[PDB]
Amino acid sequence: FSSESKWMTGDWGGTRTELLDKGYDFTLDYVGEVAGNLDDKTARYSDQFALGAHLDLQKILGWHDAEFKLAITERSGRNLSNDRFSSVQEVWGRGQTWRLTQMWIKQKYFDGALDVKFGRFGEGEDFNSNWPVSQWALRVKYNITPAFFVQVGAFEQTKGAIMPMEAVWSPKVNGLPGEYRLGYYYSTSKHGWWVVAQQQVTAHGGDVNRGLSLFANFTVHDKVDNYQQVGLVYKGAFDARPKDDIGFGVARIHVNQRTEYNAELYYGFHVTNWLTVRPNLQYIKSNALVAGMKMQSSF
Repeated sequence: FSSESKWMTGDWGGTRTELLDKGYDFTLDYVGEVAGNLDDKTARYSDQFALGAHLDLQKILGWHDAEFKLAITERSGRNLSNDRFSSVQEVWGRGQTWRLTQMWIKQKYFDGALDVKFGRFGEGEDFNSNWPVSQWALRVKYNITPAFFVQVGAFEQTKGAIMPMEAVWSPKVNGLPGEYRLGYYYSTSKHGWWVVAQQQVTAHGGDVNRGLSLFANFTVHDKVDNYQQVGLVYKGAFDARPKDDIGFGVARIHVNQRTEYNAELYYGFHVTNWLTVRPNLQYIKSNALVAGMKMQSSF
């Protein structure tokens, strides 16, 4: 359990750094979660692992400029709730899930400019910023500038495919990192679109990796659904914990007619380059107050 690597389980005596050399990159990423509310009491947890193999096909197979990627995720979680003229109903539940999340070949052609990705993966993996994975899927990405690109795609659900397109601009506005996304999609009729903006507005004199950043996201799904999210995050307020962040955000979610409002405040401990612990509090309404903690370690 080192402390400055991306790697909880170290480098295995150097046979991981050697494996990376021969072109193999193994990953295990864990996301744990506790949450309860503060007459109805409720408590939930969920552990999740994401096993992943990422092979450099040029260093392995001779396949020039090609990558292969295999990913399997397991999730398990127990939950509980306790409801209270005169009625009591307590409900317990456990659950475990295994799924094949990624299996695909990627190949950069035109010396970087072109990026063809084929296999099994979801739209969530390349567009926007449980929750679907297409049996076959294709994504072509055109790197116009180093800070700007367009990409287009086709995804599973036999009588239709989902075709998304998206422009992604990553400008430096006043030498601070920002990221913009305009996106459309349609079926073959389902369709929709989305816009995303995130920007670093302050750089804590002048550590570019410390400061204020704000983001808004809007997404639309007809068949009509809305999702809206707005927020700010400061990374490294106090100089004592220069890699921690504080975040606040509000989220309107709409289905038309059923709306829900979601407000969240969170502190993010950067325990180390492989550990993060993020305790959080959130208020949800349509109405309950929720305390939670997440943690993410990468083995």
